[PDB]
Amino acid sequence: VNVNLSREKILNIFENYPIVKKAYTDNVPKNFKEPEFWARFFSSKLFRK
Amino acid sequence: ATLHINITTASDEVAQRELQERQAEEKRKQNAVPEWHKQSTIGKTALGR
Amino acid sequence: PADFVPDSVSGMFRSHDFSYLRLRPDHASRPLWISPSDGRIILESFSPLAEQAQDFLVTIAEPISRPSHIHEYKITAYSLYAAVSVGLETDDIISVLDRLSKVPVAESIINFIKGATISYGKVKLVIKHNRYFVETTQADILQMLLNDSVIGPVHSFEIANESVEVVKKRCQEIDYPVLEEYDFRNDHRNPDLDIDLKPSTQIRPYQEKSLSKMFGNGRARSGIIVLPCGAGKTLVGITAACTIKKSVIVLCTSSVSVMQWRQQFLQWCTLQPENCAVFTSDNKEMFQTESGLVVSTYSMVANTRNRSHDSQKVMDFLTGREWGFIILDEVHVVPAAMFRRVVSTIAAHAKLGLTATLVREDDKIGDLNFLIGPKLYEANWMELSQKGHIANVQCAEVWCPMTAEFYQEYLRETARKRMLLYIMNPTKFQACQFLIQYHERRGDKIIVFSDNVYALQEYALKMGKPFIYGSTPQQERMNILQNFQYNDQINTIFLSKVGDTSIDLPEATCLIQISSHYGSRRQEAQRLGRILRAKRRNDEGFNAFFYSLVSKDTQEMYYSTKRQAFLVDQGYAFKVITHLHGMENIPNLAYASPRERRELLQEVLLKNHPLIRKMY
Amino acid sequence: DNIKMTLQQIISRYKDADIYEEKR
Amino acid sequence: GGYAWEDEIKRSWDLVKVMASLVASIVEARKKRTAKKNITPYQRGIIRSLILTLDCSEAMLEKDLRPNRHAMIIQYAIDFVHEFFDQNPISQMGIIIMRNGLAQLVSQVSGNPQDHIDALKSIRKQEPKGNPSLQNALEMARGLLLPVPAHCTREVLIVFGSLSTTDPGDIHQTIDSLVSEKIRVKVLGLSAQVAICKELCKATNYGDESFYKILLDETHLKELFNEAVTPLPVNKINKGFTLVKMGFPTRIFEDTPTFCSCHSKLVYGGYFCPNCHSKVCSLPTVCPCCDLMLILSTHLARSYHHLMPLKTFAEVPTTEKFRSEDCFSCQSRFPILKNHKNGKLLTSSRYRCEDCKQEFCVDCDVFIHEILHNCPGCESKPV
Ligand SMILES: [Zn+2]
Ligand SMILES: [Zn+2]
Ligand SMILES: [Zn+2]
Ligand SMILES: [Zn+2]
Repeated sequence: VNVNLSREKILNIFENYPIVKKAYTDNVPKNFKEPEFWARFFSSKLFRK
Repeated sequence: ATLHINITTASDEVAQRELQERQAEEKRKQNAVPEWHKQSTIGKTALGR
Repeated sequence: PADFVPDSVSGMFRSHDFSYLRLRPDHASRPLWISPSDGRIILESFSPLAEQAQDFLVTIAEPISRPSHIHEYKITAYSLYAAVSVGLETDDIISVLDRLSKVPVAESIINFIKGATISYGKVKLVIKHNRYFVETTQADILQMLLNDSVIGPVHSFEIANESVEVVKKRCQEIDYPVLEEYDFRNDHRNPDLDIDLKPSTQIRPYQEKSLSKMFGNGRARSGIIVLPCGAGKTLVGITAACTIKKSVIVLCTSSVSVMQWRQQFLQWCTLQPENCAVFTSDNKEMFQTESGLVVSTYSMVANTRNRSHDSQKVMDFLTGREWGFIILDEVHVVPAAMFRRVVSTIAAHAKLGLTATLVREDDKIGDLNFLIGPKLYEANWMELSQKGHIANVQCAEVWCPMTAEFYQEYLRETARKRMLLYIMNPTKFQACQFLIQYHERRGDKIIVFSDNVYALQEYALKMGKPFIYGSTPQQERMNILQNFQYNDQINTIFLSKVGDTSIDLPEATCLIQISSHYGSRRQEAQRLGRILRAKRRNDEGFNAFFYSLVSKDTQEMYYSTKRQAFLVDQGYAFKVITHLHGMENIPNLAYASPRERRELLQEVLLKNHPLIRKMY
Repeated sequence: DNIKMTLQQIISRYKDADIYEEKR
Repeated sequence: GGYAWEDEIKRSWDLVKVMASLVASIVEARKKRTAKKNITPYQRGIIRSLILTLDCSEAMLEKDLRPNRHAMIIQYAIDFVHEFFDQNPISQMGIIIMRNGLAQLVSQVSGNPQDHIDALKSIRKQEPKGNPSLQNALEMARGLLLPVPAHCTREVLIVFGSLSTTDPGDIHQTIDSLVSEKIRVKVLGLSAQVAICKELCKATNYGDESFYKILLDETHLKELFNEAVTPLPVNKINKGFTLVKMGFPTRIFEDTPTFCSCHSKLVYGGYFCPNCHSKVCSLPTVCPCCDLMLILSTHLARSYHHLMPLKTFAEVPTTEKFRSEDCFSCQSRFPILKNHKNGKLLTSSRYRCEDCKQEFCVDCDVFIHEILHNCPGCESKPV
């Protein structure tokens, strides 16, 4: 299954959901890359909540 | 089972929208009326080898 | 005549110039023309008050033809019979004919209406414990029944069970027509059934219209309802069984139709399998309940051959059980010699004749009024095609020019060998090959019909395609069937006369007709009903395809004109094709060389004591 | 079954990351 | 207690149940003209700056208007631009669409009909999509109407067929800004009465709720356009009573093509500016040398007629003695049009004018009142 992400959708996720941007700030530039981060989030329960 | 994501940087959306429209015209051509149904075959030459 | 002088141009009408009928001033709102010569009704669909006119005429008349603009209807005896059975009196009908027609209704038309409509419902046929009684409300009709006295020992007399059709035709040729109307509401001798439609089942408006034609006044009326294949005539049978709620027997042409109909009862209506039963060769066990249901084949009942004791006991049970309803599926085979007797051997109150092809080469299709009853409902093929109920087929006629050597040998040949020659011309080979090649690239499932075994085998070995003729094994006819259904590598099946009748086949959107069984007007619509069930119907821009590949300057046009006469009576248009775009640039060529064509020509020409037991 | 679910998920993520790096 | 089939036949033939036909239509004509009997010269916005806001959304894909909403609105907007430039030439027009959540200005504000028609036919090709936002469109209109002078009226038209707006900020602040900037708003919705559009039309147009209009059928939409071409009457408290400096250029005639001051292209014709002797292509346009509103007499001529609205022609009573057998402006014989001998004389087709006492027929009335703007009876009077 494939989901298509646009940059505007990423910005809407950041503005509408500060928890995702909060994880993005201390997760992406430090440990793992952005597509890995988004796949982890999409496989996580926080996305479901 | 598996999760695959696709991230666009707001610069490649034209590619898959072009893919969508060429798929649409491809299925339109595949569901199109054939040329001998929409046109009269009387005046043209007879069928052969 | 209404004091109208004949004109110099009126001499070319054989007493059919109806200009003496005076034009009404408010004729613009009147959509009808009434011919006093034969009762033919001319209906315009574009005029105002069009839907009132069309449903009024389908209540009172048989549609001769229904094209787009002007519709043709026939005022007959049986349409008036059905109208007055469902509750339409004479003077009301005459008044609305006068109101809805431009020309005034002539005296001959009113005389015909009053003569046909009156004296109806006088004689009535009832069944009392598997014994036929004709009942008359007036006593002197018994005395008028003095010529064909077949009496066997309120105003009633018993009839012999095998002479009931003779009594019906005798009553039809006299002005007192026979009536049968099962009042299941007032019937208490036969136990009712708990059969009812499942709440998940949806019914279409034309099926409801057909049932309202059948179940009009308040009684179950015996008659014929014809619907397209895929329109759900089986659903109409299920719903009629659920409406009558009496014991129902179903006669089918094939055992596969028997099991399919049993599946339809088990799926669409709330009928338990203990209330459903099968009479076949393998299956003869029946319901033990006081009233149930059985599905069987026509030659269960009408076979005169030496049968099993089990089948003997079964048909004794069927004769000894009084039935309230029979569903005679594919009623066009009922006027056959054995199959006529099944309505007399099986005493059933209501007889519904369900079919899709109400046409025969002989004239016995007209006798189904005596066998079943008046014609109830005609389904408009174009109306169901445009609203997405049956498929939009493109009927076509591919003209194959007859080759020189083949025609030269063809002009001195005998008739059976004439068919054997003109079926195997190479131009039809090339046309069929190109059509298969093109429509296979369209993602179209193709069923190619050819009745001759040699023809289908030759084409299938020429193109490397599967073929199913009569003596193929049944497991092969299932494996190849599922490969045509699901394996997209196989999209072409060459099929015999076996495919014309009821055998289960996958859905196809293109059909090719190589050979044919003369001008047999039933076969073409049976073939077309296979394509009419196409699943791509709801897609916009979809067009199913039908091809009748004919050989030019040979008997094919005679036969095919007889074949398409029925279809153009139904309204389908066969666009003629004399040229295919692709012969000049086809990749693979079948019989392109003169030597290969000549080889095919000669091929068709050459076609036609306990110890001494070990001793022997 | 559990370890294959975990490894297929993490290597699908890593392959998506590698594809995204290769495209950029 | 039975099934639907086992009841009765529909009896559709008996369903149809069956000189004073003149009055049945002409009293409807009196009722239609009853709403139009009130007329007085309203001071209206003569120098106009209209912003046509276009919905370009998934709601424009709805199959209620033929063939979609999008094509009919874009072609009716082409028609609207053409007729409005034919009736209000001195105005300056900007076209904007609302597509994909951002207000896309498709053409700058200008006095050229052809460029706006080109923009409309360019947008005609594209597919309407996205969630429309009003507040973006009103903020863009606020931006583009900022260089509009005080004499020129700031006007905005919206065709908002959607029912919900998803705005980035508070739309009420934008409404207050538009009211503070004296920008009058008329909204032409297509589906229902959206409350924010109702409040916008009420607040921006000084408490008037009659500027939010919803169509009923195909023809009423063109009715909305062709009474939307009219100049809106200004309120009494509006004081923009200024003098506007503009000149009258003369049509230069030369067999040598010369560079026009607007386009730097070779045009044989031109209009030399009276202030600075600069040629332009089209009129009415501003002079792009000294910022002078170059005009013709025809452009103000097109706008005189709003300032002199003709009083409605009053149809004479049938009982009173008719002045003449024929009409005044076309001398068609007035039809006797007697219903019957007992039906007597009704609907006398003579339309009197109150300033001149001259009778006119129905065709003369419906010609003099919108195509002409003078009464020939008022002119034959030797005053
Ligand atoms: Zn220029
Ligand atoms: Zn200047
Ligand atoms: Zn006039
Ligand atoms: Zn006047």
